[PDB]
Amino acid sequence: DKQKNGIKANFKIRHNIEDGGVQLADHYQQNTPIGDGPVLLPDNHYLSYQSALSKDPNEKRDHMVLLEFVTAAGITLGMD
Amino acid sequence: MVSKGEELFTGVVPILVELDGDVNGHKFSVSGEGEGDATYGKLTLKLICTTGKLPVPWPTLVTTLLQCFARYPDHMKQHDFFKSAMPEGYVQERTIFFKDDGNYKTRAEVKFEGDTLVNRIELKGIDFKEDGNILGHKLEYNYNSHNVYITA
Repeated sequence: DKQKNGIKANFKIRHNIEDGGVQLADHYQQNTPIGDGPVLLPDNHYLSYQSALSKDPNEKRDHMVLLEFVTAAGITLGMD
Repeated sequence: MVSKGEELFTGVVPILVELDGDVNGHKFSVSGEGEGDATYGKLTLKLICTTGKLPVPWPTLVTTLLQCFARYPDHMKQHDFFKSAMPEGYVQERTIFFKDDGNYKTRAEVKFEGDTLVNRIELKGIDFKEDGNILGHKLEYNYNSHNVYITA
């Protein structure tokens, strides 16, 4: 039921460990519309993510400034 | 052009994020605002832990804390589930398995509330090691790039 009229995604995050090494986080995802209406059901593809974490130098609370850049890809035009 | 929901993302959209979390009994809340620009595939958020000190590293929450703002260029517009579900929106659920540590489970509703795109989330984490990389805060404050593979 959690991907009904929807999608699923799978991916692996690489978190860098202080002083070397990588902590892996394996993600499994399901999306389903909140409404009951028609939606676009895509062919297989991927979202290319890039992210940058910063701090507001004027902010004293525990916080994160997050930038993400995200572009869909992996479906070609024409034949294959 | 392809869905009506797509129309909602042709300019800069304001965003609100609200998260309630509980990891190994360590409860916290995060609240955020900023904006998204699907034309460029870009979003920016400032996210504050409103309960004081975040008990997990900020990087571990990045994926939890808006794939409707992905740039879907050209023919990709025919495959853009996220925007077509708007403005009523969608539920996004995950399990996130940290290798050799605990896991997060999340449920978020991503929808328009007036002219603001809202991401309202709950998170529960269990089985974390008290001095593993998460609860022991041994992750660098940075992030790398990744591909999120979508299938229907």
